[PDB]
Amino acid sequence: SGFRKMAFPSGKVEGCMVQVTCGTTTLNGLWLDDVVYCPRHVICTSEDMLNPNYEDLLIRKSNHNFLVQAGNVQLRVIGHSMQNCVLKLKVDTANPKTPKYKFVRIQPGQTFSVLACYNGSPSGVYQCAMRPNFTIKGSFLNGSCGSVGFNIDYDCVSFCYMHHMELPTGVHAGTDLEGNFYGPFVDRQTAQAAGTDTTITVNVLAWLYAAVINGDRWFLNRFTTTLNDFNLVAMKYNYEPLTQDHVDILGPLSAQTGIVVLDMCASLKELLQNGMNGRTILGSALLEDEFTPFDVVRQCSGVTFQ
Amino acid sequence: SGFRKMAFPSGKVEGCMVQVTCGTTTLNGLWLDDVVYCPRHVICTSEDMLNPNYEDLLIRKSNHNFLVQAGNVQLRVIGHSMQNCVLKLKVDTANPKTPKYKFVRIQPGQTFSVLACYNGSPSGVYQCAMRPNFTIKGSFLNGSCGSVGFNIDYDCVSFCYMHHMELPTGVHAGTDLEGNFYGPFVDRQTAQAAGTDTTITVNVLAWLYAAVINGDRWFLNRFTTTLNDFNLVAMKYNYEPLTQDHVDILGPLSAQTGIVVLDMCASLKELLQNGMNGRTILGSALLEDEFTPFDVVRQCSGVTFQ
Repeated sequence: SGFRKMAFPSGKVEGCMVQVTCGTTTLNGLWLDDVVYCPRHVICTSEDMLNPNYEDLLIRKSNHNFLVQAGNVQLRVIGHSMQNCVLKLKVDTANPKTPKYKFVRIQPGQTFSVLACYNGSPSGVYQCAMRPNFTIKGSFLNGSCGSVGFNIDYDCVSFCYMHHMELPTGVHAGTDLEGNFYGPFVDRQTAQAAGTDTTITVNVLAWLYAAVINGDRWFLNRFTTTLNDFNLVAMKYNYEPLTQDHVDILGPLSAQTGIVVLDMCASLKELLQNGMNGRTILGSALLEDEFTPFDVVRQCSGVTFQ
Repeated sequence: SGFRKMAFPSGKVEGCMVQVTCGTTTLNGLWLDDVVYCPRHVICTSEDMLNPNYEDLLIRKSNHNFLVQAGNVQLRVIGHSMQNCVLKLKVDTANPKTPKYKFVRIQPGQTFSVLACYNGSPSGVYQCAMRPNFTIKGSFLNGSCGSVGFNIDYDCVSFCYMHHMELPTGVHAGTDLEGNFYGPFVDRQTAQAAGTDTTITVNVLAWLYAAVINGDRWFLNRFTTTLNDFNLVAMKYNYEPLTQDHVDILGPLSAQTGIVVLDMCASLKELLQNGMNGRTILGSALLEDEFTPFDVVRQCSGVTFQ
């Protein structure tokens, strides 16, 4: 019993993190087999980041300008290439600690764990969510670029995110491991508008189910609602519209707790309209939206990995 | 920038977790050199846990009743012994993945990371704090006993906690790795009163400093206070009394932000007396007390390990 914002065991990913240095810029890279992945702005200086011609900047470099550090191992660089916004450095040694992995482009509202790294050394591990506006609300100090987000399914690591940028608003943007940014952001130091961020409604509902499972009882009322009627209250408070697909996502949690999904929607409607009156739900005074329904089922069942 | 409840990289500890089976009970053990550490109630059945004579139960066992599983490695057990509330199983093979480690008895208000495990397989990683009443508010489903809490200082793992028990109130109790319980709890299935839990005042203040560092501005007022006058408001709201030692703990954070510690105390006094008016502080609508001042300095400086 009890419910925590729990991140994946980062051991599999710790063994892949390296240090990539190009000229006078040092960030993190990811070492999978004989390829190192890292943000392409490692080739930029501070002045370059305002309007960088990444192609032109890359011709000025050859393989021997990239110094890759895995602890104290020297990786020789035998080839380099740009794929969208990431660099792929061919190294002559396959990583002996490479786990089975996938590259996955995640959808908004999904969650993943972040291994914050600096100079190739792991610092901390925390969970976050891909906000509906494709940003993430993490902790990324100077030198954290190249840190990766991931999920684990038993023995396989699913890499979904690599950090690139701190927006001038304080939120964080990055790419998948094919180099494509999530959202409209570009690896350039300019004004970048982040769209309106809505609350992930299906995640809040799943977190309400985890509270009922763990004894938080007080917010279930005697009301019910319809999909279109709850969706009316949704846009009022900038919540994501609930679809039938979201209802079926919550199917298993509805089965165990015996509370119909639309009845849980009525409890959410009353929480949005009436506030929380100073009470808490799983140690929280807000409505939490960083738990996917798959996250709730995992913690409430003891699913492990390896 | 940004501030997260961040746990240590659990790779060093993942390589020490094993599965310990005695009769029909299966929990987790910790494999350091040629010794496996695990809770002593692995030798109990469900009926035994109400009034177990652990000594008498241990004579009925010999070395070949303990089946230790590290992934698919079979560890032979060549000796067993009780130290307080933990079992020490001598195995004939030293763990090749043993990091440098210490056993540490932590003080209340300190924080550590928890690697939740089931049947010897890591499930998740999260940070928590030793509450002033020596409980912890974690997530421990059935089969999580033996999971350990730890801190990392560069290359050395400081083991401080191993989980033993879920109280009938839903909170969690356990021991240090010498087998001594934190608090008055006993590995027995009975009514166990948990004392009044106060809020860790020095941790809330340090979390207020991290908010100022990261732009949360609104709660700093034009008031100041004294130690005894703030301590008056402390016991009203069940906060820990602040001592001069706590003030000096916050010294470095007072130096960087330029806000005197007692001025931050005045801001806390106004937050306790006036509520929060519906605003947030680092994405939180309550006053967070699970961040030690050493935790704040780490995240705000980029301290890494290995």
